[PDB]
Amino acid sequence: IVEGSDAEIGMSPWQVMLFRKSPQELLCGASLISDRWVLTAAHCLLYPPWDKNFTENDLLVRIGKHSRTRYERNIEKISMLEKIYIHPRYNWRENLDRDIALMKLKKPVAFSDYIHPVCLPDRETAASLLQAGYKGRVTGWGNLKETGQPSVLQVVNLPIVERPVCKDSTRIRITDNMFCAGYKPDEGKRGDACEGDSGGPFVMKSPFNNRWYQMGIVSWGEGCDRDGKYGFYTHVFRLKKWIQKVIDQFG
Amino acid sequence: EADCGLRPLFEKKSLEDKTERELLESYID
Amino acid sequence: DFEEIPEEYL
Ligand SMILES: Nc1cc(CNC(=O)[C@@H]2CCCN2C(=O)[C@H](N)Cc2ccccc2)ccn1
Ligand SMILES: *[C@@H]1O[C@H](CO)[C@@H](O)[C@H](O)[C@H]1NC(C)=O
Ligand code: NA
Ligand code: NA
Repeated sequence: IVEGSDAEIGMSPWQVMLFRKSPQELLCGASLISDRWVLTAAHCLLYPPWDKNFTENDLLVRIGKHSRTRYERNIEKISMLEKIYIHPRYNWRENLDRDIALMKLKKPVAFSDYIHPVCLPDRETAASLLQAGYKGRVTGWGNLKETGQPSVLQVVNLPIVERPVCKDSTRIRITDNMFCAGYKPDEGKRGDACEGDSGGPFVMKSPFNNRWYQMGIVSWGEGCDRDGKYGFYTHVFRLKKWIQKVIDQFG
Repeated sequence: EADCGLRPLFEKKSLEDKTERELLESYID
Repeated sequence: DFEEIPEEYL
C-alpha cells in the first residue's frame, strides 16, 4: 500500500495473508468471508506468464495478523487449505477479467477480537455504494512504493472513479467485472495498492446498516500511485453468483 | 454470517476507527 | 524476512 497508514488493532479482522510454505514468504492478501471460506484474486494462485500455479499443499493462510513478518503468538491463526476454486472464465491471458478465487479451509477458524468475517454485498448495497466519488478502504502488506515493505498492515481510503476516466487511463481493456479507484492528479491526495497487496479487500461501510461489505479485490494497476493511473479491483457483486454456486456446491 | 461486517473492537463496542468518518462523508446519497 | 512459524503448520 502506497501513501497509507498503519492499521489500528482489529481494524480489518477479515484480513488474510496467503503464505507460501517453502520458501516461507508472503504471496498475497485475501479476506475471510465465513469460518471456512477465504476470498482472493485468481492471479494470486494462477498466473502462467510468471509460472505461477499453486496447489493447496503449497500454501497456508494466516488470519488475525497485524505484523507482516512476526509470528503473532496467541493472536493469529494458521489454516491449511482443503481446496482452491478459480473462476472458470478467469482471463489470465489478457486483462485479468474475472480475477477471483475461493479457498476452503481444512477446518473452521475460531473467531476472536482479531478474526471476523466481512459481508459480501447484495445487489442493492452494490447499487447504492458503487458510485463515483464514494470511498472504500484497501488493506495489505504489499510494497510501500513502486520501486520497502511495511512492519504492520497498511490501510488507505480511496474514491471510486468514473468508468470513462478508468478506461481513458490505460490501454488495457476494462470490463464490467472491474472498477477502479484512486485520486486524480488535481485532487492532491494520494494512495494506491501495489505489488503484494493482490487479493486483499476493498471494503465499504454501509451507512444504512453500519456493516462492512467487500466490494472489490485488489487486482491490477500500472505501477503504484502514479499520477493519472488508478488501481483496478475485481467487482465482487458482479461475480457473486459464482461465489454462491461454489459455496452451495462444496460447502 | 448474520454477524458479518461488525468488528469486535469497533462496531460491536460502538467505537469508531480513526478514518471511517472519511468514508461516511463521501456517501452523499 | 519472516519469523519461523510452528512446525505443526508445516
Ligand atoms: N493496484 C495495483 C495492484 C497490483 C497487483 N496486481 C498485479 O501485480 C497484477 C498481477 C499480474 C500483473 N499485474 C499487474 O497489475 C500489471 N502491472 C498490469 C497487468 C494487468 C492485467 C494483465 C496483465 C498485466 C499491482 C500494482 N498496482
Ligand atoms: C495448473 O496446475 C494444474 C495441475 O496442478 C493443471 O491441471 C493445470 O492445467 C495447470 N495450468 C492452468 C490451469 O493453466
Ligand atoms: Na483507454
Ligand atoms: Na494514481
